[PDB]
Amino acid sequence: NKFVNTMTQKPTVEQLIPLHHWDYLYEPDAKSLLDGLLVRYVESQVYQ
Amino acid sequence: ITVHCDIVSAEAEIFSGLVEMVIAHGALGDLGIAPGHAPLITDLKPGPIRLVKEQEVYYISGGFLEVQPNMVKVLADTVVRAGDLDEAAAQEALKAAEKALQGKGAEFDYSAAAARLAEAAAQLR
Amino acid sequence: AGAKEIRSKIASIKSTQKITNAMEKVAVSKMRKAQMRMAAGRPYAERIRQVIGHLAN
Repeated sequence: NKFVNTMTQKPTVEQLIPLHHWDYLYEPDAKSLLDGLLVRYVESQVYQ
Repeated sequence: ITVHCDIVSAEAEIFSGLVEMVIAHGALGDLGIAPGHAPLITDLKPGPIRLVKEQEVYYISGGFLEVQPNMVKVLADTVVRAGDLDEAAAQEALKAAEKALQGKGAEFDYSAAAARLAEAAAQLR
Repeated sequence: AGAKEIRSKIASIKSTQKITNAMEKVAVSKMRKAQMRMAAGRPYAERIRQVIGHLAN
């Protein structure tokens, strides 16, 4: 359920898994970072 | 001489302000960050982060450090992730579902039961 | 069917009405605690979305 207002709770379904001139100094490999961040993102959406 | 550091977790903010130097334990060794540091993304070990403003220290269970010349973001974790802890929670959640479900049942009844409760729920208000 | 039995039922239902009136304000108080917890967790998720966008693009 989503909080539209204090008098209206809306039932919903939200998709979880299937989702500019410089670059970062990646210390570990970029795969390891992207694999870990996508997991943290999905868990955070479930917690929210 | 200062940048906007923001230490945050999935539940709430841990710190937010202006800092002179940020000391973090990266996946490959200790770091000392100051204003204007080049853009940097890094995986953090479980341990204390030391900040200079005066000096502040906060214990973090791991996370991600994201750096930009005008912003420093620490995406901390509330618990220490790990292959045993990460797998244990999945096995307990699976175990819970095994114990909960015994066998299949009538599924066509959903519509009738939903209509029964939709009519009954209206009379109450 | 009897004035005294009716007087006992009225007191019983009145005692219940007093707590459901209090429980409404307790629910509003806990609603505000939940709303502040919803806002406190947003900065972390939007920032993780901003990183994955570049580290993939």
